[PDB]
Amino acid sequence: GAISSVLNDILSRLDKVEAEVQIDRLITGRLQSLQTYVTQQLIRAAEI
Amino acid sequence: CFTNVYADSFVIRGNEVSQIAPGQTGNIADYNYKLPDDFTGCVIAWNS
Repeated sequence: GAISSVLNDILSRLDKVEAEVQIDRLITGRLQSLQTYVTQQLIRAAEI
Repeated sequence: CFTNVYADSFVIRGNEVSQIAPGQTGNIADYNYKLPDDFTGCVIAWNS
């Protein structure tokens, strides 16, 4: 839901207030991709 | 209740008043009066 997936693109094109929330989306999304990976790994580790 | 309190006073050409608020960029906010992206308080402006 951000304007871009490239972090310095956002920081160059947008002002500190707007740029921050765009990065937040990327932080919230990426941190979801890690929790998904680690949950999938903890389940896959149990069958191993 | 407030722990320390300051009133800052100054005179602005109206079309730049949109630079007093946090983090924004432009002459007043870069060379005359910058307030931090992490401050609590209010901005009052009126014609004179």
